Amino acid sequence: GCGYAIVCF
Amino acid sequence: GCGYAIVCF
Amino acid sequence: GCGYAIVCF
Amino acid sequence: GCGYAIVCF
Amino acid sequence: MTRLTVALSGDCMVTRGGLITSDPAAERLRDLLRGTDFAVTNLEVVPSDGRGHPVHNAVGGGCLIADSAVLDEVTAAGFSVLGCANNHAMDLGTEGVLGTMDLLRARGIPYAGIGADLTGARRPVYADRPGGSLALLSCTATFLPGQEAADPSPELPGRPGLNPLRHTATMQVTADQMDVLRTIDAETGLRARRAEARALLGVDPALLDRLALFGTRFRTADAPGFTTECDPRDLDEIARWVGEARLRADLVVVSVHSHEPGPTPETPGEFLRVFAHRMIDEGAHAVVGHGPHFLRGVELYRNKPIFYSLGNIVSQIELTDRVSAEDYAKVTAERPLTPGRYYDRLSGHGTRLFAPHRRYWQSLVPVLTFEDGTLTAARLHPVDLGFGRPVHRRGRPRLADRAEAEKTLTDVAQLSQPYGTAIEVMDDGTGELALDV
Amino acid sequence: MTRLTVALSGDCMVTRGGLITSDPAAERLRDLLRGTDFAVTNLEVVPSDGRGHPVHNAVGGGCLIADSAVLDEVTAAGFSVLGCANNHAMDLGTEGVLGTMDLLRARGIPYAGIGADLTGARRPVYADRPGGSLALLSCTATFLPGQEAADPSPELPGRPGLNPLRHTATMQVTADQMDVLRTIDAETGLRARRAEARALLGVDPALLDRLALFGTRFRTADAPGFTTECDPRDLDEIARWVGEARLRADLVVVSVHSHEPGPTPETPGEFLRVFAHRMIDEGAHAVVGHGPHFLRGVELYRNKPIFYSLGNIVSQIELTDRVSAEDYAKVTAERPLTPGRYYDRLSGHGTRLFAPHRRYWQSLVPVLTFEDGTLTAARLHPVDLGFGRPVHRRGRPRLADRAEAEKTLTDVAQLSQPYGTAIEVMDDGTGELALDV
Amino acid sequence: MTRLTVALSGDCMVTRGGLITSDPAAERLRDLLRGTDFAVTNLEVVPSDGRGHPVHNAVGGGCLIADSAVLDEVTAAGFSVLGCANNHAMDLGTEGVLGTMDLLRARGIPYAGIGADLTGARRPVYADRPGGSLALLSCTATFLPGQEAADPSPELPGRPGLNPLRHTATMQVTADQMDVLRTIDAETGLRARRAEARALLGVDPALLDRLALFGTRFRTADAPGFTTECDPRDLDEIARWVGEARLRADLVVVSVHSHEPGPTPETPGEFLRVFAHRMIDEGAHAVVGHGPHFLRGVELYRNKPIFYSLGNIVSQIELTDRVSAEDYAKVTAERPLTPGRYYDRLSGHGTRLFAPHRRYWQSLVPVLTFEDGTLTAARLHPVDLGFGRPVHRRGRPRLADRAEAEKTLTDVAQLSQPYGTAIEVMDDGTGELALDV
Ligand SMILES: [Ca+2]
Ligand SMILES: [Ca+2]
Ligand SMILES: [Ca+2]
Repeated sequence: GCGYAIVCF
Repeated sequence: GCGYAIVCF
Repeated sequence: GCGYAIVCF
Repeated sequence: GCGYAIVCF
Repeated sequence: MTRLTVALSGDCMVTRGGLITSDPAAERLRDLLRGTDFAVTNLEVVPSDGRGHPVHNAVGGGCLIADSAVLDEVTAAGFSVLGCANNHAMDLGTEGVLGTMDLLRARGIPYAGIGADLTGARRPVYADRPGGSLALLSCTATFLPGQEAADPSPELPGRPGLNPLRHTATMQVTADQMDVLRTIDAETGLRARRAEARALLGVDPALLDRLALFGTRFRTADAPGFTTECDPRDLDEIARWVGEARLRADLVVVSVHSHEPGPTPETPGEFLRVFAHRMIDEGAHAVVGHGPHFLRGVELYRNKPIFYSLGNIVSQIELTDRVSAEDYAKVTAERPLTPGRYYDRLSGHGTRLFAPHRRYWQSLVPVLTFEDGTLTAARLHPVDLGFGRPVHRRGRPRLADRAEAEKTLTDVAQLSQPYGTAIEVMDDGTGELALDV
Repeated sequence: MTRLTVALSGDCMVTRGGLITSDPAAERLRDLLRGTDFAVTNLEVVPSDGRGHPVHNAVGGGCLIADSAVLDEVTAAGFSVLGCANNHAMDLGTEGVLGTMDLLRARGIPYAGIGADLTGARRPVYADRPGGSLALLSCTATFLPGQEAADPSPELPGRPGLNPLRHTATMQVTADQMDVLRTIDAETGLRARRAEARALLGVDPALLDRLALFGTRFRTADAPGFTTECDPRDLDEIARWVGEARLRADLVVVSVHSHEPGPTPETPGEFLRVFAHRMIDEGAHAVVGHGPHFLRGVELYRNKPIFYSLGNIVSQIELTDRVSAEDYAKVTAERPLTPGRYYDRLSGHGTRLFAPHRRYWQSLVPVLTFEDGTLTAARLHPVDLGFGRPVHRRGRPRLADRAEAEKTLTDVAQLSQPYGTAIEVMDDGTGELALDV
Repeated sequence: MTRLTVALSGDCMVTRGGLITSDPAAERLRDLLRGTDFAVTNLEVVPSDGRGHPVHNAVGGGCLIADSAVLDEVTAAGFSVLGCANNHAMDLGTEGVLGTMDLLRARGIPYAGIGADLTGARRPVYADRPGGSLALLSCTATFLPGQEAADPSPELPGRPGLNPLRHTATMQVTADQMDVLRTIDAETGLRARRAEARALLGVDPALLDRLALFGTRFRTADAPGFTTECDPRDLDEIARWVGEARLRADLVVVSVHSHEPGPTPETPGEFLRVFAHRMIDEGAHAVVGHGPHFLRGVELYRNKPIFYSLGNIVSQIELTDRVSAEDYAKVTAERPLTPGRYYDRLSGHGTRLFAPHRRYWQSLVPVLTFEDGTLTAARLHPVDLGFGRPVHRRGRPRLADRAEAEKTLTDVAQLSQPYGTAIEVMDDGTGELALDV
């Protein structure tokens, strides 16, 4: 659920 | 809730 | 339950 | 959760 | 291909055990009911283990509440699909109808007509057997306003209740009669007491050439008359669910509770006939009616039967052990009353209400045979409820003997004659409808 | 010897927090309420944590349900004794009124007018302070039939509900007008549809020279007219409990909810005046009325005050967050509605209902002083509810400024003039009744 | 007339007590928050007494669960209205978010962004004070698919969850680049594995000159590029509720959680800017953003402020005592790990993730002043989260000293320069936006 950013820490 | 019949026993 | 007044808002 | 088949009805 | 049998019946007002006596005519009624694929009746009683509170239902004849053990009598007798929308299902309020749903589901009894919200009350119930499926829908045109179920909103839940078939009555009056009504409205001061509602709403809610006075609709017509018409929302909504049930079962049965009389006590309300035609137009295979506690006519419409009233299949009102305080108050007494004494006084010691008249103690159990949706047979089994017997014995059903079955079949034929219905009669007093198929 | 002060107020329709704003005129209202021994208001809203189901109350203007946190706003503002019998306490049914009793008792708020049965709804509540005690009784003449509480029978429980003050209205008509009514009854076919009830009851329930047609009472009189009269059972029962409360408290206050109009919207129903006189005859020290949402006159009867209507002390109907599905259906919409949009459409975008008129946004808080049961002072504090302000701000109460307080005191004087009531006026716009003591 | 102050802040990732230390700069932050009418923060942690089960949220950095006692730290610090829609509110599933709602309501804390169904998650919450009311709406563009709440159907309940702001990303590619993509689709055999879906749906779901390959949208364009756009349903639905809140409160604040980066990490997604403009177009007085854990620019749009990211107001991820088994598995260990050791290994003993960079430990608390809905002041208070301090002390907020407050205010000015925003700077390092009013 974090398609292009890859990381959503 | 028994307008014209009056009685709905 | 509001016979002659019709409206009892 | 159905990557290449697309449909898993 | 598919061959299914359906037994129909009227009001099941059961309040005691031993519903099927050792009388061979009563055991043969159970054999008849058990031998069908589906047996439908209208549960005209609140089975209860104690949940809820009695509502004031003076107009319905008082509260009709019984030990939940009567449900075992209903199933053991052969009934297998229950219609619950009537003017007594809400006798214990919203909590009572939630308790009824719990009791029926714990016993595995399919039911329709009541629910936790309006949609649930409108839904069909699907009864599946090895031979096929039947969808039952149940509605009522007789109930206290507000008892209808309600659907939820985004912010509030629904309201448990019954599936309603509302209707309006309009009085047709001459123009000169209309002028006197408005004159009475103005001259008594009644019109003056609506002055506040005129300011708040911006209109006089009594001027619609319609007119609404005394909580009744009046319309100018060339000759006086009386009209009834179904609520368009209820008619379209019930018809919508009938079309849904048609896709998911072989047979669709619509059971409608209606006390309302036509021009004569034996004729149904005009709105009820429009309702029944619409149900068959939408795909129903049968319409079973009840309410009046006596029989009404039978109509064949597009080769499907309409039973406007099957009366009572069980009648034990006077044997109930649960009488509410408001019910007790309707009988003036110099000492506190026991239930049986209360009912004796209410009927004037048996000289009024239902006991004196035979029409309230004859019944009919139709058994319909369908083959791939086509009606191929409609047998008629007259039922005797014991007119003139002691109060503790009358009301239990048994197959009527030859002589009384013949008189009941004659009544049904006479009540159905205005609809063009013909009946063949067997030597034992049972009969069957003449079909066009 | 004993000196006690009582603040009275009308409908408390609170649905939001921050009831007392930072306006100094609003904080002074709280100071006034907190400074009395007892402060009475009518809880015209169902506080709820979720228990119950919405009832159909279209005639009452829809459901009036709020977060139970509004009860903290009521007590923090200074109100200390709550009357709950009105036409909205049953908006969530029997389960809702049981939830209200639970919420009030958990917060230690004394209340009257509702109960788990009829006796509990009729009982007074006793509020004790170091200076003395006040007994509050609360009843309502406006409610949906069936919402009244019921007492238990030997076999069934009671029914939770409100304390009722029922009443009947009779239309007086000339003999020639009566003949046309019976003619309409016969010629429309209406009389024919009562044929079954005639056989079951033994009488025609429409012939009482009384007469009951269209659910309304008609009587032959020399001139047309309109009468109202209290139900004798309710009048005698409420009076019975008033005499009981007189023995167990210094002050007895009767709070009665009544929307019913007299010949004019500002006059009370004739039955309500008979009720109020009876309450003082039985020993009540004050009768506080509410319902119409505007002010009515004040009467001094046997040196005790009758406030026929104190209007609204809090008016936040249009800010409720809980709108039922049946309420939503009264507004035809091309898309699902949010609560605020629903209320905007219902009032025609503010052009009708209560918003356009100033009478619905002025109020009055009387403060009565008693010395050993004798009324020694009756101060009048006009209250402003913010007419013409945005919907999210109007309805919160504050002590009216000098100019608007004077106009409100003039209204009260004019509305009370037919009863012979005189008012002294202070320089700030507050006043007090002229007493005979 | 009406004058109200609102404090805004970013992610509140609190997992320990003693949130406000004895440092005078930290106590002055509490004084600042307590001194406003409303103080808003984003609860970026699941407070829990044990209800629910951990979900797999590797992409969000693992589970963020804390003792429910941290809610007392949040309120004691001065925060009074909570936004809960983010990518961690569902860390304990549907049962966890129902437990959070229970905990917040038992403590009387107003919240928005989550609910038992979609409508409840979309609703504003109304916080009322003596000076006025604030409506808070809370949404999130970052969350695991399926975590959004769902509304009920006639037959099934809704689903508890968050208020979603969904969005789609489209890759613009040249026609020659598009031909290679379809070539790869055919030649790898990928197109062959959609043969069943082609027969069932009747179409190839990859041919829309759009195109959907590898779960990504591709479009032919003259030059390569990257676009984002809000889901029209979510944008219209959230805007609908904003217009509703505008009618029932003085101030409407929209809090949106969004990790998504623009062309640069410091710029917001293009869809987020369209969202914020729409919110103010619909009547919102402020849009507060969070997610990235660092600051983003500030934009003044139609004289209302948009804070695209206020970063972290509390940052105690590495101090959580509740690490799930799936979280532990992301660190290869020769022995079972304790939580602190797990976080030390996850960050490479402090050499990666958030600890090495100062942008993740500076924050900003704006304090807005409104007068009858018009922004009259927007003070900026830089906040220090203790960069370079031991792990058990960094993450607690305090008002930054003069030197570091100035550097933070410089960052904000540089990040806001592309929007034309200017800042006045005080001698203590605090500042305020230059307004057009
Ligand atoms: Ca019935
Ligand atoms: Ca009222
Ligand atoms: Ca986040």
